Parts: sequence; C-alpha cells; structure tokens
Amino acid sequence: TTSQKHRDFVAEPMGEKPVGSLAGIGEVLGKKLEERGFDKAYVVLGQFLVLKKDEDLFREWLKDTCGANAKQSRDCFGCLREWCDAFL
Amino acid sequence: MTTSQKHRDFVAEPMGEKPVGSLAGIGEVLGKKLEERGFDKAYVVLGQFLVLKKDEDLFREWLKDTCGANAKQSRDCFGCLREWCDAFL
Repeated sequence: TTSQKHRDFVAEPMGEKPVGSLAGIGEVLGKKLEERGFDKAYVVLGQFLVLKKDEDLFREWLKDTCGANAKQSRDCFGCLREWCDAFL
Repeated sequence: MTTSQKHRDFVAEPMGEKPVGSLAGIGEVLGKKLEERGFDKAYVVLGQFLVLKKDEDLFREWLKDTCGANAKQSRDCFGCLREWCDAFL
C-alpha cells in the first residue's frame, strides 16, 4: 500500500516542492538531504534519472546520502517511479 | 518564434523514453558521445540538468566536458530542457 503523502506527490507536477514532500522523507532525512545540496524534490528526481531509475542503486544512494532506512527508501523510490510514469 | 522546430517538438510533450538526440543542440555526433558516457535517453540528461539545480553555467560546462558541445549546442540543449521543465515538471 501507499501513504496519502505518496498519493499527493504522484498526482501533480512537483514544481519547486521541497524535498520533504517525497514519500519517506521526513524531517530528519530532509535536513540531511538539504545539507548535501538536495533541497528540492526535483533534485532527488534528478539523481533517480541519472541512475536510470535503477531501484537498487537509487535506494542505496539515498541510504548513503541521508541514512534512509529500507522503508523510507522504498517509499521515496516508489513515489518517484510513479511520478515519472505519470508525467515524464 | 526563434527556437528550432526540434526544440519545439521536444518541449511540446512529455519526453518519455526519447533518445538523447531528440534534444535541441544534440546532433548525431554529440549524441553518440553522450550515449557512450551512459547518457543514452533524454531523461538522463534531464537528470543531470536537475541535479545541477538547473544552473546554466554548470550544465553547459558539464555538456562541454562530457561530449564536446560548443556554445550554441549547449545553449540550445539547456534552453530545451529549461522550457520542458517549465512546461511539465
């Protein structure tokens, strides 16, 4: 299943939404992503696209970059994958 | 309109799995060098554009370093991605 946060994200263009609008990215992860330059959701989309939408490599990058656990990286990947299927 | 028809076709619709050569400024020569470096679909180049926070200087330099794009090619590619993002992102 998915959260409402996921459904809200995949339903519309992301524009300049902050990184915290991604499913899985709560306060703590969002801070650490901002510290490393990923301050908006589209920058994380960028990394997902550079990695050619590879689930294992993206989720591993997210863990390495901000400490996302398995649930959090699963949620974040899923919302970017579904967003891309709808809008890219 | 002063943009190319090729820019117009790209920015008119979602890019899906379009190849890198669908981007304005990316002819066959630049497209082959990009593919060889792993940037084989236009969305992978969009990805680099987004990871660079849409910065023109950083992106155009990256494009020069990666495939040897000249100034006009890199401006055209950047402008096509910038307008695509304004339309769809």
